[PDB]
Parts: sequence; C-alpha cells; structure tokens
Amino acid sequence: LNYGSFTKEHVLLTPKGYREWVFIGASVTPNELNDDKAAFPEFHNVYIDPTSWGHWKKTGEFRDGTVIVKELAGVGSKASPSGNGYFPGEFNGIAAMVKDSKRYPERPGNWAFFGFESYEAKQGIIQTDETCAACHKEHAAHDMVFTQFYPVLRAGKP
Amino acid sequence: KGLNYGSFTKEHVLLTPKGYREWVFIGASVTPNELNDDKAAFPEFHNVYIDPTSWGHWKKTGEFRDGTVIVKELAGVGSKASPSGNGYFPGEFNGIAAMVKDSKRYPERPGNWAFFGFESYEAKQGIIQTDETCAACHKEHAAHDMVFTQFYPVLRAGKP
Ligand code: HEC
Ligand code: HEC
Repeated sequence: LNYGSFTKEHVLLTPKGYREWVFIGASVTPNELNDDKAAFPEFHNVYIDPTSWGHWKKTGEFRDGTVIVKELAGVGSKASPSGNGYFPGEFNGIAAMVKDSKRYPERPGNWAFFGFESYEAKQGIIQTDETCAACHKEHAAHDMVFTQFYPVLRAGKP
Repeated sequence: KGLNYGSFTKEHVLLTPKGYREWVFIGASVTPNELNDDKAAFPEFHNVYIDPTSWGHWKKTGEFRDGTVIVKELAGVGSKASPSGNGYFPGEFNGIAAMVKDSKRYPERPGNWAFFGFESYEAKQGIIQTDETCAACHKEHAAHDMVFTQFYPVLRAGKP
C-alpha cells in the first residue's frame, strides 16, 4: 500500500500521519552555527513510510512509491539536567521526497523533491533539480538519501 | 485494544526490547561529549520511542497508561559538518535505556516507573535501577509524570 496522496499532476498532498511512520534518524543544524540562518532550521526528524521500510528490510533499496518526510523543529534549549547540547522546541515545517519511476521518469533517481510553504498548505511544491536534487545526488550515500545519517536504515538493511 | 509491548521475566524485569525502532518516535536530543567535559552522561544523540499502544492512549488522554514503555536509544555523534550545514549528525548506535510504568509490577516505585539500564544490546535483560540513580532526576525536572515531555514535541502535539 502506497503512503503518498497525489494530484493528477503528480504533486504530493501534504502528508498526514507521518509521525506514525518509521523514524530513521535525527540531525541538528542550529541557526547559531550557520550564520544565524540554517538552511533547514534546526532539528531534523526523518521518517520513511512503513511499506517502504518493509521493502528496505528485505532488499536494502527504496521501492517505487517511497516517501520520506524530514520534519524541522527549533532548538528549544541548550542545557538540561542531562547535560549541555541541543534539545528540541517547537515544530517548524516539513520537506519531503518521493521515488516513483512512473511519475518522475526524467528526474535523478526518479525522485521528486517537495517544499512546503507551511503546515496548512494543501500540497507540496515540486522543486527544480538545482534546489534539492543536485545536492542529494552529489553527496548522499545511497540512491539520493543521506543514509550516512540514518543509522536505523543502515542497521535495518539485509 | 492494542498489544502489550515489552517482555518481562518472572521477577518483572524488562527483557531487552526488540522492535522498538518500529514504535512511535517522540523526539531526539543531543548531548555531545565535547560539550560535557569529554563525557556526556548518555553519549550522545538520544532518539526516543513510546510503544504504539501507549501512544494510542496518549492521543486520547494525555496520560501514560499502565504498561507504557519508553526506550531512549543512544547514538554517537558521527560528524559536525555536512552539506546541510554545521551542527551535529549521528553516527553509530551506542545502547539503550528504558522506563516502564506499571502500578502492578512496580507498586512502590515513584510514579510506578521502573528504570532499566542495559549492559549491551546483547544482554538478555535490563538492570532495574535504584530510585536515586534515575527516578530522582526525572521526578525533579520532567514536565509530566517523570517523562521529559518538554523535549518530545510529538507527544505535546499529539495530546488532546
Ligand atoms: C535531509 C533531507 C531529507 C531527508 C532524506 C535525506 O536524504 O537525508 C529530505 C526529504 C530533504 N532533505 Fe535535503 N538534506 C541534505 C542533507 C545533508 C540532509 C541530511 C542531514 C541533515 O538532516 O541535515 C538532508 C542536504 C541538502 C542540500 C545540500 C546543499 C540541499 C540543497 C537540500 N538538501 C535541499 C533539499 C530540498 C530543496 C527544497 C528538499 C525538499 C530536501 N532537501 C529534502
Ligand atoms: C532521557 C531519558 C529517557 C527518555 C524519557 C524521558 O523522560 O525523557 C529515558 C527512558 C531515561 N532518560 Fe534519564 N533523561 C534526563 C533527561 C533530561 C532526558 C531528556 C533529554 C535528553 O535526552 O538528554 C532523559 C535526565 C536524567 C538524569 C538527570 C540528572 C538522570 C540521572 C537520568 N536521567 C538517569 C536515567 C537513568 C538511570 C540509569 C535511566 C534508566 C534513564 N535516565 C532513562
């Protein structure tokens, strides 16, 4: 069962329930370490849809129909009873990518990258390749996904 | 109703949980060794999960039910710079800690929570901790029922 919902023009409707998908890793790019303006502020919590997680465990590959959501959250504090560091605050928005060789035959890896203006937007905005795909293609460890930062994926593959 | 998550010995000790990466993630924080005198208490990234049945009850009530299992998975800092910018990026898994709320198994523990450490991922079972080792700090500073929900935006957004 596919977890994306799409328009006739193959655009990703804003995913619902992705926090109940399979978490694959979190990173943090604080504003204060990125000239007071991180590209994706600031914590990133990343999810893969459950069907594609199942296929990943079987094959170590992203199936046609894979949806990955990167959820952004602010840095809420830098010190807690557990020590110094970064601790999350409030949610900021999402980014997403969808793999589909039928809908996206001309895109690298058959991935479409979606930006979201806000959580109330009805749909994502598909991006031209220089804005997202170029960086992922140049630097991601596996099939345009930064699996070097997803220890769940690396431990879960066969 | 949902399944009960976690498995327990006859002495009510949590057996080392399996499949928790398919539970509901509730938030991640990072205490890097380099910001904690080269030795964070829990090195270093923490990815936290609540079992799915207790997540369902949380969405309905904003409370942790009897049978709640929360797992905090530790991972290293793998790096501090990537194409997305400077910060902290995870490395390899380090270990787990857990807490279980159960008024029947742990009637005399603060909040009916049992705190478990794990010697390694290969250990058969956790080691239940004394109150001063874990519960004291959680009770003193956690925002809700001994859980640090100030750092779990998924929980705060999911409660009614
Ligand atoms: C995180 C991301 C994800 C998660 C899947 C993944 O491959 O990591 C999505 C869906 C996404 N981005 Fe990309 N991005 C970059 C890196 C290094 C990471 C992982 C580490 C971290 O969380 O900080 C990402 C890198 C880059 C990049 C390098 C210069 C660019 C220009 C972009 N990303 C751009 C975009 C998008 C353009 C709008 C977009 C929709 C993204 N990323 C989606
Ligand atoms: C994270 C933790 C979790 C996850 C649930 C939670 O309430 O956040 C577990 C299951 C657990 N710890 Fe505790 N802990 C502290 C803090 C602030 C955080 C959240 C922020 C972060 O991830 O860094 C925790 C704090 C403290 C603490 C304060 C001085 C003490 C001494 C301990 N924790 C101790 C313990 C454990 C004793 C061995 C134990 C099993 C823990 N924590 C479990």
